[PDB]
Amino acid sequence: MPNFFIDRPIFAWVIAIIIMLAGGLAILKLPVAQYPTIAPPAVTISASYPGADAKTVQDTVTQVIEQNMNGIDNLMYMSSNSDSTGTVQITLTFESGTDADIAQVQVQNKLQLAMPLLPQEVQQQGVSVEKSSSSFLMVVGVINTDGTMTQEDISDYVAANMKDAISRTSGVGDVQLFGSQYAMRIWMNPNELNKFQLTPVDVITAIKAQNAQVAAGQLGGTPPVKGQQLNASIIAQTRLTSTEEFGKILLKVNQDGSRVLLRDVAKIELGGENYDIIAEFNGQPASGLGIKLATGANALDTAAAIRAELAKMEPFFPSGLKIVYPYDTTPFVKISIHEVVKTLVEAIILVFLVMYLFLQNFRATLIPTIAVPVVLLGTFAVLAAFGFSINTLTMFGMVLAIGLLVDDAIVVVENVERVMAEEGLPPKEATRKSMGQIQGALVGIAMVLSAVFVPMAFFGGSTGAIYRQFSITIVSAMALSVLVALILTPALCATMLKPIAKGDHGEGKKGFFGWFNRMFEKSTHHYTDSVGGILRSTGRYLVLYLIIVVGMAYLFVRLPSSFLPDEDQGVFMTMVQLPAGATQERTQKVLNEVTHYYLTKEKNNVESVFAFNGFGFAGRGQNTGIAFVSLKDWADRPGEENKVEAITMRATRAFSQIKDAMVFAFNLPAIVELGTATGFDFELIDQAGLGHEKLTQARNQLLAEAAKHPDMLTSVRPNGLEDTPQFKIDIDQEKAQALGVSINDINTTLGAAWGGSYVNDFIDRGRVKKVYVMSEAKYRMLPDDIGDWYVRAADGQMVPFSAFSSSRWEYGSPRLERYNGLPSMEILGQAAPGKSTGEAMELMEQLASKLPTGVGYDWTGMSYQERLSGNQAPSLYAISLIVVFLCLAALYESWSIPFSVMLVVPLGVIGALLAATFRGLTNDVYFQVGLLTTIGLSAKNAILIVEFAKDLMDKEGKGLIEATLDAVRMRLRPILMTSLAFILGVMPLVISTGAGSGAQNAVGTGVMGGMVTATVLAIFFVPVFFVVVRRR
Amino acid sequence: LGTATGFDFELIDQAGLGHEKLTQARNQLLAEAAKHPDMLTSVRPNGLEDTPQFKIDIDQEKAQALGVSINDINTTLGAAWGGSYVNDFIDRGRVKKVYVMSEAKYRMLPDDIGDWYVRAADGQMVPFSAFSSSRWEYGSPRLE
Amino acid sequence: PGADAKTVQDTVTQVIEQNMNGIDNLMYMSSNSDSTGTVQITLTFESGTDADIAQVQVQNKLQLAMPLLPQEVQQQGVSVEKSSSSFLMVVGVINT
Amino acid sequence: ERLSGNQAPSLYAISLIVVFLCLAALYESWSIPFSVMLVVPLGVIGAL
Repeated sequence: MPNFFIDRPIFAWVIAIIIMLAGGLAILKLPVAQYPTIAPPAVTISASYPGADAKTVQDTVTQVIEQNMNGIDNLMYMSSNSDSTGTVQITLTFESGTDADIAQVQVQNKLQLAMPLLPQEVQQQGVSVEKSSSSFLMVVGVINTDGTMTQEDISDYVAANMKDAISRTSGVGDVQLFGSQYAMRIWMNPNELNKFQLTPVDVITAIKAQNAQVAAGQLGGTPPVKGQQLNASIIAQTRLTSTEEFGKILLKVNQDGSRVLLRDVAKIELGGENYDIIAEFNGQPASGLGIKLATGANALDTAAAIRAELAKMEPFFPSGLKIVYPYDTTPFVKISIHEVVKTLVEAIILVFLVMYLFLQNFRATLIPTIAVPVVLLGTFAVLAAFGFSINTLTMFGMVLAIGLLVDDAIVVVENVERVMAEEGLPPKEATRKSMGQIQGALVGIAMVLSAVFVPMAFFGGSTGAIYRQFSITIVSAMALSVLVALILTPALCATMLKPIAKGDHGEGKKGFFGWFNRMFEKSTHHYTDSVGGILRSTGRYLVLYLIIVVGMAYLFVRLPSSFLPDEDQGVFMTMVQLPAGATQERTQKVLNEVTHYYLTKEKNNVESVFAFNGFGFAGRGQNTGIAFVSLKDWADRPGEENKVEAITMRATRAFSQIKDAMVFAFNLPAIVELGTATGFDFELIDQAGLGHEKLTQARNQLLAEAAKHPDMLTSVRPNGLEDTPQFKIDIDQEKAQALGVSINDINTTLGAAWGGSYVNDFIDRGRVKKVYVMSEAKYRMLPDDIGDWYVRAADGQMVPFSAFSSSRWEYGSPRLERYNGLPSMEILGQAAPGKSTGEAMELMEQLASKLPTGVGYDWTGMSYQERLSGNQAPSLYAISLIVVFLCLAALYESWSIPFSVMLVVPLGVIGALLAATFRGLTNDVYFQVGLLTTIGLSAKNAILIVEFAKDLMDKEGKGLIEATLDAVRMRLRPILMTSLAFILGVMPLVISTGAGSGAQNAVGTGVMGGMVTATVLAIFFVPVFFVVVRRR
Repeated sequence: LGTATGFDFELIDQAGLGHEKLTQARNQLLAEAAKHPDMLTSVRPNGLEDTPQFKIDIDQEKAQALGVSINDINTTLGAAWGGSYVNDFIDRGRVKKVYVMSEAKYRMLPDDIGDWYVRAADGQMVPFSAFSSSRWEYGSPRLE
Repeated sequence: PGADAKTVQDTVTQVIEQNMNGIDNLMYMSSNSDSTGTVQITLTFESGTDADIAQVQVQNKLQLAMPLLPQEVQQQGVSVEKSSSSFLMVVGVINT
Repeated sequence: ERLSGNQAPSLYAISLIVVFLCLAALYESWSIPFSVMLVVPLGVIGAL
């Protein structure tokens, strides 16, 4: 093939232009995103029961739904929680690669077999079923700068004049609002209600009667009498539309003839669906949205498009309204885009300076300046053909292939330039001999480099998806690289290079260009003499190779293995956890303090604080909170003390003075949609009918026995909440019957007043919203306000709860959890420093086996991936060893000559571990994938050294040490040009600081140090291996 | 696809403006478009125009005073003049619906409302005139 | 049965519409509420969208409102068909 | 149409460029293609 295109230089230019057309076409239209879909796909059912205790939500919604979640494909596990805000969240998680669409449908179908069995109050609130494994594209906030709009008002406006437009933008798939649209709110007053002998039942009945949309038919409708001229609709009651209309609802006519109006017993006012979340932005009332990225959509397109949408609307907002953007991925996506290209461009210049230093002409330097572009651009068309996206993982999978894409251009031009200066052939025929010496080896270089990266695309779980991103990007660029080294680069070597005379080693040049050729010719002389002097006692230099193998193995087992490094993303979280019982008002104080501190002590780094008094991550509740700190650009936050980690430490430390509470800051894990990070994830399970209490006691035993082994387990803790005092009102059924009081009237008097009640709908500026009845806070705050409420008996008398009820305080759960349909408590922790997570697990399991009879366990989340993915690495890379072995035996037609190539692996890796352990890095995914590219070039250099030394024996009749010392001479200059352009091209990634430094340093330090050793040592060890093997 | 040629415009109430106002605003555009016949021909709406409607308003205070249920009133009216599906029956061994409606004779003119009575709690028959009142108004036969 | 255009919109259409979000490849949604008591809501999608997957997602979101629709409407059947096809033939039936 | 008006000048532009590269591929020349590429109007004019 190379010869076909040497003589057709335009046909090969046509093909390389089309690879660039198909690959440039592939960049414009392909989805950009920070990552792809790594998390196993989950479906969440969510349901609300206004006014319900955690037990009620579980015993009338959760369990019902759960008991119907079977007969579903690829279901890994199901966890659910039932809190005391009346909310139920059931997450069903599935096998990796399950169809997110098919899973949602099957769930929905089984859910809907229980909908008829759910309470009506729950049905009316909406039992939603979304796809939960995605994560936030951006976050809009909305403030009013005149300060004339409750969060209620702003939320309504956002609900009525923003939310849909954004959710109809091209590429959006989910939008969540930080509030509700307005709700007509009747705030009952019990003093009045008793005055006129009325309960909240009368109110609710009036509202449903006087706020109604009645269908009344038509005058002159089908079927018609003959001779009819009029056809008109009959119109009757229409839903009320104003607080004024609502207040004018007639509840009762007095005996004298006076009217009892709704406004006579309650306070009508537009308000919210619920008041559980106060969301302040820099301590101002706010609303906003939590947008999400659609499956396979261009983050850049969508994100920009919204910003232009909001922009389109800003003229028309009410006075004061201001849109804010306290989070966006778009900057960090443009950053990573900018960072990878500004590393591939400096790699074309660093190969320009490297090529020009040895080959000393600009004609040769234009072939790798042209060759890498093609393989880069055209890998995108091969990734598009396989449905991959432009993501940090695929983008850094292309800077990690530089060593292999650049060697594929150096080995073609250097061998052409070498055959011309040693034999004296013209450019057109020296390329034919140069490319005959590396035709079958390059096809063998690719079949081997397949069997190295491809077994990693078969890894399982979330990890196996991360690996499937590099594995296909690299293999794609490399299969396109080896094809570019057989179509375009020999056509280029044959028409752009000028002749060199036989023997001219540039030793007759003056200036700086004379000195280097005379110092390198002797440097070639001194090296080939070393290899000789090394050959003398190869039995000595095989004993030193075993020190590299125990030094690596010793280094492999002491280097800690992480997942993916934490970046500074301009944003981070602080959690506020007041204790059990703490009113919203208290939690606000602490929250206002968190915002204050961030707006003074860190004014230079802090851009904004989005304070959410209502929900944390332990749960929702009046005692929890989350503050969202958005930092200024990384440009205005220079240094270490002005980057997230530093700021969080300062924070955690500064807040420890807070006495009546728990305030912690921390940083967002890299993959937000997985959290993971490290540690383990334990579930304690009531596998008999034991009970909440007993499961708690049993959870206690484990928590105490775990705190007595701090050597292995640190931070062993629960994730759920602790029992809280509750007020129980017990109805004496016999006393109620005796007085003529309905249990249903009693029950709704109580829950309507203290819990709230959705009654029906109304029209508010021509949109349908809900109407709710609740007591005005005055009479629903203390256990003694129950004496203010009365319930009307059949004889028509008003009766106080004290006449049929009694009360007492008790304890109960504010958050009942269930794991795979059984009661559970989820325990979180981490391995004490030094030990591995896996052995920490075995301790937990041992500890748990001791816990009382009935109490099972299991592992979820992370701990379920690893327990399902630990045996993969030794058996998949075993297959890798075997297939590359069969690829090398295929290239050298020998079951033994492969081994000489197969013995180069440690030489790079040892240096990679070294460079890693020195700097303070970890065995993370960027390390392991950088190892497979470091091994890929150190063995491709061994393939061309063993091919050049076995070709000298096979078709020229040279001896053993002759062919070895002759081949290592030919293959010296290319190994040096490659590894110099690759250590210097990777250098700015090793000294990389600021935005994106986790991913740059994790590839940089592992590739720079593993390339120092895969070139300095290999050159001395790959001739030894070829001799010890060829002689054995 | 229909398509053929021309254009397809949607005028949208992007505040809580109202049916009427959106209509007026639609009118302005339709008139200003008929003053440029050089560019735009046949500029027109696709929906329908407001039609007179008969509104029966129930005096809740008068109904309560007489002991007449709003639900009884409401279904007396809609069952009679609108129709009502009640339940199913078997017709030659297949299940079909059962509907109740007034015979056209008494559901054709606004004056046939005086023929309909609603029974109060005391057990008396009460005409709509004793708790209702009516008037003609305009409304949309097709809200888009 | 028996409803004025306003009633059909304020008790059926808007309810259903307010639940038609979180759906893939949705181009636009138009709907009409007439005085025959009928409601038609057309959701149109990107070209090449899966006619099966689109129907399912709609149905799923529709059904989160079914509990909030009037009983008179539920009993009549809230159907969800694929509307972009066209007539193969038309049979008529007379008695001579 | 508001979502499909820019397509024709840029898609047939790609068409010009790829056939140009196909003709340069057949005659091994970056200039001999143009002699083939200049026949388009001769038919089209008659079609109009």
